[PDB]
Amino acid sequence: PKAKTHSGASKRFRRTGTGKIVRQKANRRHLLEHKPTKRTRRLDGRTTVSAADNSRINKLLNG
Amino acid sequence: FEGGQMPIHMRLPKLKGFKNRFRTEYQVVNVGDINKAFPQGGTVGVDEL
Amino acid sequence: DVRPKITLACEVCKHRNYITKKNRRNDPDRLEIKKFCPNCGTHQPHKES
Amino acid sequence: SSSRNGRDSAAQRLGVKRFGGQVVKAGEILVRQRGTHFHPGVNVGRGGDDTLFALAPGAVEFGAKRGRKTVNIVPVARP
RNA sequence: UAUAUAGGCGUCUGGGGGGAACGCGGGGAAGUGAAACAUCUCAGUACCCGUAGGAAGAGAAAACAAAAUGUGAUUCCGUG
RNA sequence: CUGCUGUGAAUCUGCCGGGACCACCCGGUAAGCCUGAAUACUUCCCAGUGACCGAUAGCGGAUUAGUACCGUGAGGGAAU
RNA sequence: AGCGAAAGCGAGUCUGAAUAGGGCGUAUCCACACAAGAGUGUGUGGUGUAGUGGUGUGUUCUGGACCCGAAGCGGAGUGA
RNA sequence: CUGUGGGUAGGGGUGAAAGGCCAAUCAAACUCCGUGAUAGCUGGUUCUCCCCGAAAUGCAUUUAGGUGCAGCGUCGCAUG
RNA sequence: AAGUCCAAGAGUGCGGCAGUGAGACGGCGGGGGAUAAGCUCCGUGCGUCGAGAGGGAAACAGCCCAGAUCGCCGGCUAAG
RNA sequence: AAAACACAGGUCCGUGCGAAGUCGCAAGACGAUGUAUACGGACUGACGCCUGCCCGGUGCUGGCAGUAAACGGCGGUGGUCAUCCUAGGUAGCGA
RNA sequence: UGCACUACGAGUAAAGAUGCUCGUUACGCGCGGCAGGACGAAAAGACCCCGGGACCUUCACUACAACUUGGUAUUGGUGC
RNA sequence: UCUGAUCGUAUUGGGCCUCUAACCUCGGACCGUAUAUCCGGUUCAGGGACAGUGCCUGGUGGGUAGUUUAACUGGGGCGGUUGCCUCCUAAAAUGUAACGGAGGCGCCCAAAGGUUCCCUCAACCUGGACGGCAAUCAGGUGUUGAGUGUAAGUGCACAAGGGAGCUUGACUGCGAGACGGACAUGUCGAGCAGGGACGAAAGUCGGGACUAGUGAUCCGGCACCUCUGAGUGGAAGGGG
Repeated sequence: PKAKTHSGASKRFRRTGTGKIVRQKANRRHLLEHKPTKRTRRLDGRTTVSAADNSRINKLLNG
Repeated sequence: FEGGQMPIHMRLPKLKGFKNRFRTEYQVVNVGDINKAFPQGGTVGVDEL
Repeated sequence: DVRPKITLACEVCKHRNYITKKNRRNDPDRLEIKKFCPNCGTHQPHKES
Repeated sequence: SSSRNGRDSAAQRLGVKRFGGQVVKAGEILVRQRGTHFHPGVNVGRGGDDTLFALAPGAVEFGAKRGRKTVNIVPVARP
């Protein structure tokens, strides 16, 4: 059978032109009144996945 | 499976934005490669590409 | 409830652009502080909504 | 068979991060502390939580001043 | 019981049951997976009922399509 | 697209569709039917083939084989 | 050929009031200048970018999935 | 009391009620099928040599005899 | 700064494959216990066993000596 | 194998008749070829004793009259629901 | 039913030794008896804990049967 | 037009009363039928638009089914605990366990935040109507023993402690560089730009002396926006 890929993993991680996998950052969807803007600014944009999770993330994405 | 803790694919936010199924995407070509591929002539076209 | 979360809106832009907390048994009326409205680009008097 | 004990917080990793003679880039965290056991010196600022950081590249130099224990930064040479 | 019908009587034509798979229509689980579990999955599966034919079904646009002077019944394959 | 229960239209400036809905354009002409080929399968015969087995294997069954035997029965089931 | 949620633009692009900074991208390397010494850039020139299709092997996915082993669950039948 | 012939069938029967009996079995019979059920559990896993060679820790866990990541092995490439 | 440096078969980064995640005792510093336990929980670029044969402790995983490539009816020694 | 079940006896609830109840998706069946002196369900379990202060009215069967802790109340209080006579299986009676 | 020309004491050892250590005793092979050991045989401990299941209970959750309240279709006419 | 101000005026719901004709009757009589408590038909007698049944809709519902009912733990149970912060344990970097020893938190503040300027406490002694060891006053000692919203610790007399004035930086677009780290989280941050505050200026200000006061993802609200709109233009919906 064709190898199905994950869905929850293809909706949460992306790939760039060179080939790095990127994601978003948590803790930024509610209870935002008591978070200083420096904290939210840190939790913004798209960082790169941890080296410890690159294997699993690649497993899920290519399937 | 992470042993019962929330997995890496279930605790991170889902990405942002929609897909726009009506996207128009082009197969792009650079002027330099046309220059090197068409050294002596011109009259470039889609089939000439 | 004693300190409910409140939002502040620009009085000239009407763009709710600040949320904070405020006691209700200390100032039982609206709070008027002059914050920075980013749409206009100038400190405007915001008001409790 | 009971008590009230058993709770403790986490470890905050509060200590000196760069000792005398280390060459630090500007902004490097030098000392993480609660109050002011160390005090700011030249090219050193105190962060919000009393975290001392370097305001200029150079080497750390712990020294004292008026009964305080300060942390100073020396402008490194370019040989 | 009147109109008549149900019914009765006679006569001709047929059906009935079986069969390994394949078809169509209908009814329809649970083990299991979800590291529990009920939605969900398993699975419209197993099984059951009706009913064929050598195949069956479906078929001749109250269709797609997107401004293309577009394709022009259905079916079944490969892609997508 | 369809299934049950209510309500219930028009016949061509009619009606249906173009993924809520509205207007315009486009497509079609529902509530009637039939229709091969291209596809699925092998109870059973004709031939052949195997970098398949070779008697504890290959069919349960090269031998009284669904036999002996076991069970009230459904059923289980050898060895040579 | 990439960047963006996308419209879109394109060795740039997104954010942004910003020839402000930052992300992501511009195979890489080399030489020279212009800057710098908050960790190096910025330009120039050259250099040239390597994928894909079989097949072996090691993992892994869907399948019983290295082999053996429950108590029990469901369907249809058999038994006074 | 007993012969002969019958009837009641599985979430069902029958019960002067014992969770008794229903073909040597009953807190839900037997058979076949789904089915090679599933098992964080137990057991088993078959020829040789050469080279290297651990861990029994941290964090999280419907988690504590399981597992995920880190730590520690090995192989390859890069650096040195 | 040297040292080792035909090696530690070192370090780091990135990839294939792991296994491990039940430790035990002894020497030091400690908690709990009665400053009991072959008790229990920690720390220790501490050791050994685990996964380690040989010599001593009588026998005697963990103590002392010492890390087994093979052969010899050759020498020197450790602990004792 | 019993102290358990059953039992005859009793009490309550339901059922006015293809009844209630039960088996069936229904049709149908049993109940019952019975009819409230009967049938079903539930408790108790031969037999005996213990044990109501006495009838106006919330009301009831209705023709005024039952009735007993039918409902209080035991209170005056006979007495033993009997003359009159009070909206908790209850200390009536407290034997 | 792993073996076998299968002693005893005191030790040691996974802490209850035919098998190890040091000693003590014992000629080889049988027959009839006893039942103290071989942690004797038998039954993958029923006690206890962990995991799975089953059946039972309920003012656990979620459903369904059954009962039942309504609207409406069968469903109509007269009057007030 | 509606405005008078309620009279006629058309269909129409609800209630009541019935009626027969749908429908119902295991009430009777016949017929099919020789046989027949089946069944159907005809007829009379009763009910009757009720009932029963269909679709829809609420309620009761262990009658029945599918399942859940945590872990740690000096066995299990009972009892306690489970996240975050602060000490000691912890062996002078960091880290370090126990059902080890003590405590706190799930906030509060529109000023207790920003800035400018100024000041110094606690206690003791002296002597003064209430006044007392003790409210206020004066003087003298007083160097940190007072205070610091809130536990503890680290700090802070240069004050971070006490006052007064003005303000909202409890900002917007960012952030080189680091700490902590299985990962997800968590931290600190110079400096640039825009608009401000305070201060003559230098400059400080992206909440509070610091460390607790909190909850991922999914899903779904609300406001704004230049995004997208299933043929087109809108909208719906989606997006940021």
